[PDB]
Amino acid sequence: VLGKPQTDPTLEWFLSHCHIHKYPSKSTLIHQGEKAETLYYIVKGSVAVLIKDEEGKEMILSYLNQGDFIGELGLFEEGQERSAWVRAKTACEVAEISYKKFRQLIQVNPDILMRLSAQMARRLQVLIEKVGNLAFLDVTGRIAQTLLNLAKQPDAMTHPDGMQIKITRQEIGQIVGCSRETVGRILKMLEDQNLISAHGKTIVVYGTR
Repeated sequence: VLGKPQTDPTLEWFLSHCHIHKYPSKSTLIHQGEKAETLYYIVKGSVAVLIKDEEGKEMILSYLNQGDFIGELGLFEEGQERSAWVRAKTACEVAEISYKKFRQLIQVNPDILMRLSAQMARRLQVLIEKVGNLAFLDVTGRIAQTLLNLAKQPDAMTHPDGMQIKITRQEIGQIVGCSRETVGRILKMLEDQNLISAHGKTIVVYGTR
């Protein structure tokens, strides 16, 4: 989405108390059914917002970047059984502490909780908007629109060929509100010299849809 600072002063007052580190992608941080406990500030990288369906199916609906706030839907409600919220899409490092340490630094610095609740609230608006589109949203070309939307994310790295987006067919399946099946089949056809240069575990779009 861009336009978002990683070195936010309010974070720095959190970071003096927090452990900054994480993993080169792969590690789901709120999505399993595991004690959240610790709050995560994206100080580096880019992740993908995913909630569980009525059947419990993981589905991507939005993206987070360096400057966004993770851990909210683990500690605010005190779920402590990490339903879903976020998945490490690309190499990300996050600011980590138990929510007690956090609530202390919001009681001494009142702004921190407002930073958390504001940035997260905006995400609540985007998903409330997605749950009445994705429920009907057809796959034809709408996958390509999503793939162009990814070209505004820091997880997409530019090459002399196209935008090297570090995703997979599940992700795009869920953002378009389809399955891994419909979107998977089509992305296979695209890398079969039809449309854009898919690679299964990567997508390369040329910008031209």
